[PDB]
Amino acid sequence: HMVGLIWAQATSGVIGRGGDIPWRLPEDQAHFREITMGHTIVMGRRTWDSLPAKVRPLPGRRNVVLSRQADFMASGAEVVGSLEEALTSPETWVIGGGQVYALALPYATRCEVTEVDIGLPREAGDALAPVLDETWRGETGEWRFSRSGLRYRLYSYHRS
Ligand SMILES: NC(=O)C1=CN([C@@H]2O[C@H](COP(=O)(O)OP(=O)(O)OC[C@H]3O[C@@H](n4cnc5c(N)ncnc54)[C@H](OP(=O)(O)O)[C@@H]3O)[C@@H](O)[C@H]2O)C=CC1
Repeated sequence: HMVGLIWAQATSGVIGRGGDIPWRLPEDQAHFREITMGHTIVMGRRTWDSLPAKVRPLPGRRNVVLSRQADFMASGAEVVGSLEEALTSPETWVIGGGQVYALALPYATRCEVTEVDIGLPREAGDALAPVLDETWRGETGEWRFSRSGLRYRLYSYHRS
């Protein structure tokens, strides 16, 4: 069972605020599909709730939602009460949010990280990216320009 994490962060490490992602990067959707299509995607229940009803579940992937709530209904997803329960297919991508990235990092051998060149200083209640330690290796891709007006770039990090 391989596990990867995929996220986008501002240079501050902020990934979420007010139940949403505080930028848009339409051009990076193809990369997100490329990585995740045909695989299991795992997300925390706050990330599931952040997806509009019309976009969820994400098509072409097995959607799994992590919650402690016995009852919890996430229609079009399988709800599980632990991360280890999700991790049963050959390839699983954790697609957010902050709590779940922190839970899943020990299990991961890939992180696909888009860095957005925005000064987005941290504020109370923000969701933050996990911190990568020295075990991680990988390169910094070249800058790309979004029509949203922001530069962004892709880190493909991996470890054994
Ligand atoms: N790339 C990006 O920039 C991304 C940003 N985001 C953003 O991240 C934010 C959401 O992140 P965050 O608030 O950290 O929430 P999460 O999406 O990580 O969801 C947290 C919920 O997951 C469940 N959960 C957490 N830990 C466990 C556990 N150990 N066992 C079982 N269930 C667990 C809980 O559900 P419950 O309360 O039901 O028990 C918890 O409340 C939003 O702003 C979202 O837009 C999301 C995805 C990508």
